[PDB]
Amino acid sequence: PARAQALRIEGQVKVKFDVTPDGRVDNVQILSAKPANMFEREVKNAMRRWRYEPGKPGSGIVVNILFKINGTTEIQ
Amino acid sequence: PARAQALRIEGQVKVKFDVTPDGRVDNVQILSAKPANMFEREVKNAMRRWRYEPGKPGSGIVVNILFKINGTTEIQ
Repeated sequence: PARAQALRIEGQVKVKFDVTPDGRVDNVQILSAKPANMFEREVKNAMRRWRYEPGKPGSGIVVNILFKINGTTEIQ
Repeated sequence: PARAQALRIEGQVKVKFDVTPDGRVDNVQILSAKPANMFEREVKNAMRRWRYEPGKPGSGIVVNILFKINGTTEIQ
C-alpha cells in the first residue's frame, strides 16, 4: 500500500448579495473577515502537521491535493 | 423546520515545499493554477444554484457559511 497526506479544515465565511424577483442571487461579494488570503493560510497551516522521515530531506517537492469543501448556512 | 442553503465544491491544488532533516515541512508556496482568486470564485459559483421565491426580492442580504474542507494527496 502507499501512504497519503491529509487535510481537514473547518471554517466560516460571510457573503453579502442581492436576491432578484425571478428568485435568483446576484451581485455577490465576500465579506472577508480574515486577512485576504484565507483559504491559503489554512492550507499551509495544515501542512505543518505533515510528517516525513528524518535524515532524508529535499527541496522543491511538489504534490497535488484533491479536496472536497462542504458548506451550509448557520443559525437561521 | 427550517431550510438551509448548501455548498459542495470539488477541487485541486498544487503546492511546492522543502522537507527538513528533522522531517518537517517548511518554505511552502502554493502553485496557483487558476486565476489568484480560486476558493472565492468556486463559492460565488455555487451560489448561482441557490434558489429563492419569486416576487419577494431584497438587497444587502447576509449569511455566514460554515464549511468543512477535506484534502488528500493524489496519484502517488
